[PDB]
Amino acid sequence: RRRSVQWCAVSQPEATKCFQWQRNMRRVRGPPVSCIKRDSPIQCIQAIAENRADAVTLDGGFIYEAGLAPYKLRPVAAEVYGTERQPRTHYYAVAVVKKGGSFQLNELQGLKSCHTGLRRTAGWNVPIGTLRPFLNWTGPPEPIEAAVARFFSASCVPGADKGQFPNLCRLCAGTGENKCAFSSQEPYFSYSGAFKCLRDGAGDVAFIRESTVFEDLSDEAERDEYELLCPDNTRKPVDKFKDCHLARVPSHAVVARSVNGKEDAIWNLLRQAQEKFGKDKSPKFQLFGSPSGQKDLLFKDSAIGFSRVPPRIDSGLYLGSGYFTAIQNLR
Amino acid sequence: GSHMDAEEVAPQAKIAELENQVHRLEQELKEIDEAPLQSKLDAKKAKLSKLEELSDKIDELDAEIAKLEDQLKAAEEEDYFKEGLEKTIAAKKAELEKTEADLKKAVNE
Ligand SMILES: *[C@@H]1O[C@H](CO)[C@@H](O)[C@H](O)[C@H]1NC(C)=O
Ligand SMILES: [Fe+3]
Ligand SMILES: [Zn+2]
Repeated sequence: RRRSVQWCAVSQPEATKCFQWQRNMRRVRGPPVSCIKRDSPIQCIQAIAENRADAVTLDGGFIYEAGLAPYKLRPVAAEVYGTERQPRTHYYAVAVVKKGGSFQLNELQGLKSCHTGLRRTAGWNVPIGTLRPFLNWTGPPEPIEAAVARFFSASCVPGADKGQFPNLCRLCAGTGENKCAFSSQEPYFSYSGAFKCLRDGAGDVAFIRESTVFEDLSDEAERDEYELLCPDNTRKPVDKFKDCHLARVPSHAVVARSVNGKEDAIWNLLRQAQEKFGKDKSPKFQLFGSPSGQKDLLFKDSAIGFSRVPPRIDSGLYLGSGYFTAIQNLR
Repeated sequence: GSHMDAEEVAPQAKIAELENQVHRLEQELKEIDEAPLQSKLDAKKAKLSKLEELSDKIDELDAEIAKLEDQLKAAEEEDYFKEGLEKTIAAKKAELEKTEADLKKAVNE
């Protein structure tokens, strides 16, 4: 196995961008990156743990996952969102509803929900953490997926077990065996997909990140047609997300092994790839951009750079006391 | 469905698909222990090893060439040391050009 930095792609389209990243890094005399192909973040986590890959960008839900045994991976570099002059290392998980109705955060029982995917931050860990006191959940031998399936009348939760929990997959738009899939094959997957599940009239509430509604809808008059649910059981316009979110959580991060993780090499690659292929840096290639019809390949599209994670910080410390306690509490 | 063959046939892509095949093989070789696939595995693993050693060398040389060109680009200061650099840059480049051809060839094996 080569001594350079090997990146983990969770899908064919991701691999293609990653191939391009390699071609471009080599053309401009910078640090090399190659690509390893897997089908899910879990598989990428296992790959890095087992010394078949070195690096992948995970959502908070999977950073937590990758911190456990036998993996023990740590965040090495965080995504930086926002704008060059006002940069953010956190994001708000919100609940997005259609303007017109009058149901509040405490009146969600028997309504239809959209989620980014199972065990993700804004789409599962925050909403389900928030709603748990309504779910009437008993614990093992009952999985939490059952109580949620009783709670909402129907939902899309990509990656949910379709066998035992068909009611969490009902709402999904995937064709055949790609229904409820944890990938782009499912049109309602991730931030962008979950909002589409609401837009099409298929759902009633979308559990996503604060910036999604601004990314997908360019016209202000269209955005005036949507609202957020505040946890004080009030509705507010979408641009009032600071006063109306469900959690503030740290951004997605690249993870690597706790020991022999190639940490220096990864950061050297990311710093150097950012200066050469970050925001407005090059017409030839974009590290933080995806072709049409693809979303957030390798890194968040609206990401503007990276921020190094200080040495003595593991996954638990990265996610912060509040969210880290909350996940454990949810399980 | 659809695809462009030149993209799928470049060495970067062939190596990546090969290591995926190795992964799938030893995964379906776990699913079983809970034998002729082992011989198939052993070959792909051997073939993958040869393709990795070459790529690592291509990585190695690019860095070596990069440092040398910078050493050289500092040209004000003797002249024979300079030529010594020029010679070495050229040599490594001819080596790079052979190792990449060694790869394009090995990648159908
Ligand atoms: C949980 O209990 C409340 C109050 O008894 C009830 O209104 C609600 O229908 C229950 N929720 C579920 C999961 O059925
Ligand atoms: Fe997220
Ligand atoms: Zn073909």
